[PDB]
Amino acid sequence: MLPLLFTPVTKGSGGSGGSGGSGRDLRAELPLTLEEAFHGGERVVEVAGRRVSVRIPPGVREGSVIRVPGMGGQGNPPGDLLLVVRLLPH
Repeated sequence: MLPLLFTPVTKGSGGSGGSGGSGRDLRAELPLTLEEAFHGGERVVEVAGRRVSVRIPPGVREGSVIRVPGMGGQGNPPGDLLLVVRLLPH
């Protein structure tokens, strides 16, 4: 379940007087090599079949989560993005 970038979370926990589900939080584990983490360029990730490039920070490490507000939940309400950098053995 859930590819890279993309993570189909729901939001209906609560109640006021309508749909309380603005902004889907897509948390995907980002497999990132040591050279990739060192240089901090872009990494091409496949979100629901869409080829996009996400910019990774230079000197990023294992367990570092890249929070990008608005780029996550696609569609009508822009949601939060969480890419938890998982360093590949090199």
